[PDB]
Amino acid sequence: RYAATEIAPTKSARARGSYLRVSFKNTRETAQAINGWKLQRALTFLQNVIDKKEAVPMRRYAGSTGRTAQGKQWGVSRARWPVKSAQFLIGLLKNAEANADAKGLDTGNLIIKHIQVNQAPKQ
Amino acid sequence: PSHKTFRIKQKLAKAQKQNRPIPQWIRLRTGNTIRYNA
Amino acid sequence: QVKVVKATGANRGIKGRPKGVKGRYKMVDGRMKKEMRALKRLAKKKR
Amino acid sequence: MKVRPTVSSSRRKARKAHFSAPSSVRRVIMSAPLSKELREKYNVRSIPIRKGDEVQIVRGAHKDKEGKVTSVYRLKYVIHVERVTREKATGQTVPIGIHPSNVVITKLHLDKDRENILARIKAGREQVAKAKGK
Amino acid sequence: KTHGLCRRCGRRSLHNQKKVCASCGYPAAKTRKYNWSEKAKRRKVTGTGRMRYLSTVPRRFKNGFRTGVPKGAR
Amino acid sequence: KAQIKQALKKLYDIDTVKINTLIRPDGTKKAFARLTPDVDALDIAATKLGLV
Amino acid sequence: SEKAGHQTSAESWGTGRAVARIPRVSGGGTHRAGQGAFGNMCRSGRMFAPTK
Amino acid sequence: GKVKAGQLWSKNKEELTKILGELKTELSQLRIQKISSSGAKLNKIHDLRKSIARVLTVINAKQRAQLRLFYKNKKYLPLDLRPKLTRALRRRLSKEDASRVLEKTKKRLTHFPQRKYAVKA
RNA sequence: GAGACCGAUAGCGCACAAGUAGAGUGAUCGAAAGAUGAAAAGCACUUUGAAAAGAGGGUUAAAUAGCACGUGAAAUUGUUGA
RNA sequence: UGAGCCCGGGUCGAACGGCCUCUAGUGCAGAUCUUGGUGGUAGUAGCAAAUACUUCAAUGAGAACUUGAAGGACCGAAGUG
RNA sequence: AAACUUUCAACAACGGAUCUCUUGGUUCUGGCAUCGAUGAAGAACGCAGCGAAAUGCGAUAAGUAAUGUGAAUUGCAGAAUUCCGUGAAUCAUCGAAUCUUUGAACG
Ligand SMILES: [Zn+2]
Repeated sequence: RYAATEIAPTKSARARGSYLRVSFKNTRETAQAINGWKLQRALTFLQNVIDKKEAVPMRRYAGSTGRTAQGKQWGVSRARWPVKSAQFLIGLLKNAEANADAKGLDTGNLIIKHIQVNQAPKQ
Repeated sequence: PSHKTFRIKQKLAKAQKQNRPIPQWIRLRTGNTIRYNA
Repeated sequence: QVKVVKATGANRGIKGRPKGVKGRYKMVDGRMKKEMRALKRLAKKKR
Repeated sequence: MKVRPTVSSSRRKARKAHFSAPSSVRRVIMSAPLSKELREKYNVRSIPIRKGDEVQIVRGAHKDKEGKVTSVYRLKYVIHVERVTREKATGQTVPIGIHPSNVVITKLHLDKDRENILARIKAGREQVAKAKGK
Repeated sequence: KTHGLCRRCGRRSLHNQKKVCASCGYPAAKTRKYNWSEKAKRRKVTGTGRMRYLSTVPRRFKNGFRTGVPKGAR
Repeated sequence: KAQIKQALKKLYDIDTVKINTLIRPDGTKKAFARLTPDVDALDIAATKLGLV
Repeated sequence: SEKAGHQTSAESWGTGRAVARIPRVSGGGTHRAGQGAFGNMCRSGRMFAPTK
Repeated sequence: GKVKAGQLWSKNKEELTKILGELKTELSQLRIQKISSSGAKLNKIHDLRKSIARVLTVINAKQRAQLRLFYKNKKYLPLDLRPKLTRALRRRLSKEDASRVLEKTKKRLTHFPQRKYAVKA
């Protein structure tokens, strides 16, 4: 169904994952980190986060996080490397890129127009 | 232990027989409400 | 002798004997604070 | 209005009986009407449906279409009419469950038992018609 | 352990010293039963099992305990 | 063992040197019948047992 | 039914425990254990002034 | 592999035993050859099992009919042939003993039995 | 056979494989749990993915009904807008 | 005036309402109320001791805790047999 | 200015309230009287082509005989039924049987 219903489905690409076993708070923080970016920039950034070359800022769910110079890229002090959330977002972004390839859209001019993380039923 | 009786052995076999899963064709029967073993 | 136990922390909402090893114990609450104040005001009124 | 104390107007009991009826009671329930030509031929209104009957579907999405009964599936109170099928996703055709009250019988599968059933129904109807007339 | 299996009622409740079932009292002919436990009474009352023969009695009563075969049966 | 030997003799005409029995965990009995040297186990299994 | 709400074994935990002074079902191996009973405000309990 | 109840009723004891033996032998052999490629052979085995049950029922029924004819005019019958009814009904007084009445009551009823009468409005 | 009764936190503890799962050495204690759709017609085929699944496509009056299934509140949460 | 009543837009799919009487298991913010669900605390407290691990290669989508070889340690017959 | 905290809205989540339904419960009324040594109630183990529970049955084992009905069962697989017939059926009735180990339980 998707939250952003104002986008026509013939001109965009989409991806979804449900009941994903990963931290909701960290996943939200890294989604906000990659929100509004171009696809290649987001993919490279997520790989760098996995490699601990760049870190995502922790904005809201940031209790007792160490300070790192990498956070200066965001104008913040609390940065962290959510490896698992980064891998999950890489999987969904690659699925969305594959859907764009199938639909015939240009992959070099795609931006992350909408990204959302919600809470799944607790286990 | 190693020392037991054929009756208790048969009871353990029956316990396993209850501790088997459920059949897919049972699941596919019409009017069926059985989903998983309880 | 009788040790008084507050029903807070690990002792809040427990069925019976807490971890306190003793002959006789007594659970207390603020509800019991008000009961105790009522009993003493009745006693003072009687006296 | 009911008079005999044996019968009950209980919705609960009526639905329980309908949905837990055995196969013979289900057959009697899935009785179906006869066509007009058969009506003035046999003096019979309705008869239980069976596998060899030719029926005409006159209710449902299938407007006025004929066919031989393929199977009387007594378990869910439906019958299968030949060539009245829908394709699944895979393209395999599955029969559509149709109800005997929605079908009407055009050609009737004949044997000794059904000839006897028709004779009994006709005998009762004509006896009562004669009694009412004179 | 003070309780093994009882052959009459099937519960792991026969004392191994007293040799008496704490649930039914197996060595005694009667089945243990008390009126202060309606839940136990309704746990082990008639109808909680198989009804081997008492389930078949009522139809024979209905037909009147009649014996024989139908006339003309092969 | 006596009943098993008698059954294999009378029904399927099999002579057995000895029989060893066990009870499987499920509750059925398994019998190993070691036959006489004259007869051939492969031939008997192919003929009377329908086993390859 | 006159037996409705009373087919249970419940006893109040006490006064000094930081829980409501209500009868609670004994046991310890089910959801029903520790839950309130015997009251008109409790789930699966007796109704106020049962109909006669 | 279906045996007919009417044919079994027509047949006598020796033929019934012969058919039972043939069915048992066939069932054993076909089970042995069934354990591999159990199929329509399984259907056939179900058929012979039901047929064996039917033949056994017919043999038992004929034997019981013969025994009842033998004990037709005897005071004590086997407990299997005695009617079941209920334990209380079996313990109950017979119809003759329940209807038996004293001679003086019989005389009183003979000479003063309930009369038929009516009272005018 | 009935009712100016109750309507899934109600009504018997049990509308369901409930005196069941489970707890206790034992006497005993003892739950939670109903609803797709008229009909499974319960998604063929293509593509991404190790897979779970996703995206096209399709069934249906409806998938804003996908067997986490009638309708789908609040508490609480995410995204966007101010 | 008010408790409330009525309409529009969206969702939904099978029953419901006004008026006059009758009837009651009829109106909630509390009861350390009952049942269920959900938050802040919080990605916080925390995930112990048994000295110890390392290189190459293999399987696998993925290898610190899966394997083979090589090292470096240990139980030390009152054993980690 | 962004971020963060908070307010409102749209959509999407969590959760299962409301409305609707009900092969269930509860209460009342009416006809009738029927467990067991001819082995009861209860407990156990077996039995289906593919079944664990529930249900049915007892080595004749999801059953046999008989009577009636009259063309099925159904999730799949395999056989039927000649339909002008002693005859399908997880059918109904039911007068005949089979009825493992125990349990008043009885070498
Ligand atoms: Zn006992």
